[PDB]
Amino acid sequence: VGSDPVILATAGYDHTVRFWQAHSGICTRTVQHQDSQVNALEVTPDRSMIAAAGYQHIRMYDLNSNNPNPIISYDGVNKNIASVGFHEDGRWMYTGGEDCTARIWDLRSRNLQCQRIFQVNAPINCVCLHPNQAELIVGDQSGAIHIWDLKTDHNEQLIPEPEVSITSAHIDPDASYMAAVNSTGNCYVWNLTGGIGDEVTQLIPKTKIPAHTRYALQCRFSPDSTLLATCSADQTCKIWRTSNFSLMTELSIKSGNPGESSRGWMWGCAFSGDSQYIVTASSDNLARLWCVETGEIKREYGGHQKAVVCLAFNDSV
Amino acid sequence: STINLQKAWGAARRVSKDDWLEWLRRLSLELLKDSSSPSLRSCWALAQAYNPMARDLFNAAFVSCWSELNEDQQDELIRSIELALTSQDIAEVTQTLLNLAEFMEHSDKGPLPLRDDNGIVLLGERAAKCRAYAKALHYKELEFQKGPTPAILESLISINNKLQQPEAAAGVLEYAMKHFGELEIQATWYEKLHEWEDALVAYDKKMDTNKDDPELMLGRMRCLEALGEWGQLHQQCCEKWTLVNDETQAKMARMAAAAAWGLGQWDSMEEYTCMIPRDTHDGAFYRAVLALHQDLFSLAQQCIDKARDLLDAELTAMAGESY
Amino acid sequence: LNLQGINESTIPKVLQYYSAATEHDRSWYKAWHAWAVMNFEAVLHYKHQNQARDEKKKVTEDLSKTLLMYTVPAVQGFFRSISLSRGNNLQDTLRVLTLWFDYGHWPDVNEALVEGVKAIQIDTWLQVIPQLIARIDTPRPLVGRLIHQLLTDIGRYHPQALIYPLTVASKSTTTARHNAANKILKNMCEHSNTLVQQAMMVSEELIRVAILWHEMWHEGLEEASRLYFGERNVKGMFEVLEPLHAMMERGPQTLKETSFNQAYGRDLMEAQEWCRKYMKSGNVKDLTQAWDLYYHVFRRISKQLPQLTSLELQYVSPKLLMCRDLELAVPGTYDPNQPIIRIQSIAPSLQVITSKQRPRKLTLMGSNGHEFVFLLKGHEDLRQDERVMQLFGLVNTLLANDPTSLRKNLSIQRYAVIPLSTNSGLIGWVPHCDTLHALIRDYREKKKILLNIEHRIMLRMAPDYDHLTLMQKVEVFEHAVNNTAGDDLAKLLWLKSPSSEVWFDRRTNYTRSLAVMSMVGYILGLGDRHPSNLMLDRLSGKILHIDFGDCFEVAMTREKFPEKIPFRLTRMLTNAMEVTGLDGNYRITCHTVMEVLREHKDSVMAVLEAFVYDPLLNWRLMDTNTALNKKAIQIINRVRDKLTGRDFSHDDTLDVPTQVELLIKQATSHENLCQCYIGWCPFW
Amino acid sequence: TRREAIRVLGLLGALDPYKHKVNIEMLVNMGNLPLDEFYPAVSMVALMRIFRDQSLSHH
Repeated sequence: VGSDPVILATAGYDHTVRFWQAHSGICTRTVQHQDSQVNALEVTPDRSMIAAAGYQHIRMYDLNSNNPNPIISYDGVNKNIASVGFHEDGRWMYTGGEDCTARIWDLRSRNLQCQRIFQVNAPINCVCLHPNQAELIVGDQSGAIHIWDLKTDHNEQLIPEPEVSITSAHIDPDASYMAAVNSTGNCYVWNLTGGIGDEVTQLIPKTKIPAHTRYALQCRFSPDSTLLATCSADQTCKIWRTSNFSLMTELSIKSGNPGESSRGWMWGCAFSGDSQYIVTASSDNLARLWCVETGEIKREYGGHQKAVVCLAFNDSV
Repeated sequence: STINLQKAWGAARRVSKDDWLEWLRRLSLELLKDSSSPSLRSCWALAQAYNPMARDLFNAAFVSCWSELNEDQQDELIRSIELALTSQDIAEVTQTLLNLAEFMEHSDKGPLPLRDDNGIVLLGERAAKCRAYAKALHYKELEFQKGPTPAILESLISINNKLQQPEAAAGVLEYAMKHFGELEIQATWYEKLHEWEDALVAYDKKMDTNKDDPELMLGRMRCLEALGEWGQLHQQCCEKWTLVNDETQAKMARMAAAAAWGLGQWDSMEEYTCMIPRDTHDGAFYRAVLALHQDLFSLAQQCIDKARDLLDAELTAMAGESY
Repeated sequence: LNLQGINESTIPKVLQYYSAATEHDRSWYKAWHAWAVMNFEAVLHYKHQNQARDEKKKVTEDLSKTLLMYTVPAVQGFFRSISLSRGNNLQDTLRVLTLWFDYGHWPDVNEALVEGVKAIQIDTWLQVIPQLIARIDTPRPLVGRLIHQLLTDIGRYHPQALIYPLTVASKSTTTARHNAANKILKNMCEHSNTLVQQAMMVSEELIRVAILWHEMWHEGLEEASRLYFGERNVKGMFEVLEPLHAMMERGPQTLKETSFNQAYGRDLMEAQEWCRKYMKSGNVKDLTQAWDLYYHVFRRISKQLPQLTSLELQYVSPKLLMCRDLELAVPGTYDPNQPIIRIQSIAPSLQVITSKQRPRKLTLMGSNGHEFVFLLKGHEDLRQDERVMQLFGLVNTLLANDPTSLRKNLSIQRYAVIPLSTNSGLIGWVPHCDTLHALIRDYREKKKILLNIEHRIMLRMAPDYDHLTLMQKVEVFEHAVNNTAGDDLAKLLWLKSPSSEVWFDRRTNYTRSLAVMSMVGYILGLGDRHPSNLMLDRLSGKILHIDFGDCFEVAMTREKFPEKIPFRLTRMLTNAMEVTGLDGNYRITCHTVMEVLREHKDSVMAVLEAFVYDPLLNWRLMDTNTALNKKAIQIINRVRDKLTGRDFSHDDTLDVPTQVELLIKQATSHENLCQCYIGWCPFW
Repeated sequence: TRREAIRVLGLLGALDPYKHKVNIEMLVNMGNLPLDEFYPAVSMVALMRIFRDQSLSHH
């Protein structure tokens, strides 16, 4: 798991976190996670320990040792935790939940209580860390995007569309374009002004892409920044070229038959180390490794009793 | 105990209402005699003398017999029922059979399987003909639940309008809009729903795209009359007369006369009214109106009397079912 | 008013226009009503302006003069409007009560009020009897004496319309309320004294039936155990326990009380003795002994409680069994026009319904020979239900007045409600009806379908559903709905209906009544519409709503399991309507009802404001909060925005069809539905 | 007389159907009871129906 350069952790409602192997696709080990499911998995940049976000507790499991107990279980939160960030330094951990209060935690510090709190109006559905390590993107059920500066605490509230729940938002590593997605299925993209010290971070709306008809769950830019994956409840993970915003590849898990209702949602997207492959989770209990250019299931991961709702992927050397 | 039953089933030699009624009486009496339940079997002698006794016990006797039959007499009886319903249909026998079918639907046994789909279509046609619009709506709704089609929607709208439910019919149109867009919606639906403005728009676009046709012309003209735009109606009438065949001319004359009367062009009004057939209530009414305009009071009174004589049938038929 | 709006310049011109209109037509009701409403609005506007400016000496006196100058015209116009209307004066009467209770302490306003009271007929005041009695103990003696005189007249003419609420007032904990009630009652006794005595004994015996001594001990011991083992509040423990011992001190009065004293009375007295020993000593060993006895009797009464299926009057209260041919009128039945239906006799047996509150099933016999069944509710306030029923009466009158609503036969099913105390009261029992939950359960049992199939499916997919996030919840809910056929209600309706014609009539009535109650409930801010809280009539098919415990967005405000659904619009009801869905009868009826209510926004606002500003009903708002005036103003503003159509967006006004569409989308939205408490049955 | 009836109907005016409105179990037995009990029930109902009135003088 930890020794292997590729880490792929998958979990859902079954109270277990399973670390698969990309080369083979065999469950190396499982970690128990009781009292709740997991809402989001994330590997620290240092790769020392993974983090699991569930309900009211933020657990962090070791990656190198096998079969450990939760090393850190940050309690003291209510109303679930939707997603978790991670500072590149590895000092600060960013989290957000439905209590409308994004929280900043110090891993090095012993203090159980968080360090900084950003309270908003609507429940927080996503949190994303800008690559510059100076601003935090916070979504909400009301659809108001907030850009929380980590140094001046000047939050700029922007609402792309009134009264629509924003579900996920991500920014490419180059900070060129930012994508946000809501329950309507639209994929809003904003150009980022080249400002670091001035903190202007002005968002210029570029295009409103009708990505999906039903609820859209998650989006993420590829490391090369030329690709943007977008999942939804339509059981189709759509892929758009950043230069043109056109559907180059459509990854669908549809049964190909009208006699099939509610096969399972798809809310997972993870580009490979060089963006050749893409890992996608699904509610069919089966994660799938797709080929970006061809759009075929190179390998399939199975063994989860209940629906798969999270994923992890990291090719750092 | 199925010989006289089979004879009653596969007889099919009735050419009169009394013959089919006698078949119904024989069927009811035989069902009472063959009924397994002694309580039902005891009323056969009374039902022979009194027909309402047989009619009231018809459903229970049929249930007992149908439960007894080992699916083969059931098949034969079902086929006989299909023959009776489809061929030589009669109002009383049809109503009795429809009540039987409703009773079976209510019972735990299940509906009688008639020509597949439990005879949803055939029962709907029969209920509509016998003016049991509630049953017709129920069967048509079941057909809709099995599958929605524009024909089913049209029949549903017609049944609802005949049932004095314009709100429900408008809901049907809304469903048609959301699911089938606009092409599948014929302007006749708006015309039935009295959404005359929407019907007028639909007729205008259909005329713009598809070449002018007598049916579209008549539909748009009807919408014009309903709105009251006599100027446009009369303009269309004057524009298209020699291009019109005689049947479409007879259909034209009524609306043309209405427009001419609205505008006060009495010469055109007389021209159109002469073309209206005499055997129509509207024709008699407009002839009387012209007689009043020309002060031909005696001929007006005679024509009004003829109009009432014609209205006898329509008024009686409509007053037969509710006010 | 529509164009310029409301401000300093508009009021004098509008007053001139309305005064000239009244001068040109004295007998016109609309002119006088509009003039009075305009003056009342001007009074409110000036009051709010002075509140916003001065609060945030001479200015106060200037406002006093200006408001007094604007008030008397309002009072006179309202009185003349009532006299002209003669039958549709509910709004005007409530406005009169508001002006009276607010500015009646001024001698000039009091003079206008007394003159208007003398001119007006007494029959009108029967409509606002609860509002009048809500302010029996108003601190202002000038207003109080006029209220007392008016109620004395109401006692003289139509005494039966006052005896029940007067009796309820007489037994109030606060001294002033019971003092005023007894002061009115002594004057009434010189008139009859017999309606008085009968009403008193009836109310006492009915309360005794509603709550039995062992039941009082059970609930008190439950609160006591929560106080001690949960909160360690020994002083509150003694405060809760002592009234029960004080009620023991009266001694047994009936066979049931004697038996309870024989069985438990000795143990309770012992426990009180040990409590007193603890009081003088403070010993855990002294208190634990009383605790052991309390838990012993608690277990005994807990075992005995299920066996109390039915209550016979000879044990519980032989006085009611004695009652025969009482002149006392049947509750909720007196009408100034119809003959008085006086009680003939009370049935000896009461069939207790096995519910959490254990409501009795009382049934009286009237002089006309027709049984009147009622439900005896204990430990629950019914004044809120009384005000809600008054509002429903107004809405029914408005719907009857409207031609389209009258054509469609739109109406709200209502039942007589008669409060008996702060805890207990009487509820009219509607016949030929059953809870939607009961119908669903019976049909599913008949069809061998698991009752909680949807919950079992969602739990199987995700055992952590309650702790799932929003998107996981909605996905789970969608899976459960898709993999379940939600036609149980429609199928059971069709099976229950005898013939297709009656079936169609029933379905039409069901859809229309459901739409009417949905719109009225949304305007009223009524929530917590779980299937047990609404009932379906098995003959007419009309929808009925009961248990208006939460109103004015209480479910939305409460932090635990908040409800985001304005009114219950679940998929099973949607299927129970026409096959097309909501786009037909439901939507059109909603359009008509919303149009009618928006038309009569002034009347609806008057009715709502009266019992929102009522002090006796402010405890609900205070409990919801976490002062009083800001909360009342806020909720009134919210409902005003609902009626105007600016609720969804303050800046943008919304028309009736668009607002109805948005309400339907909000009610049917899966994201909004999956937030609802599982017991509310969103999947159903 | 048909003409006169129609004429007087027209003279009195085409009344609004709502104005006219304001001017003015065996299947349930099957739904409640099982078949074995239902058969005597419907039998007895019909027999009582004959039993009342003067048709009894014949049957």
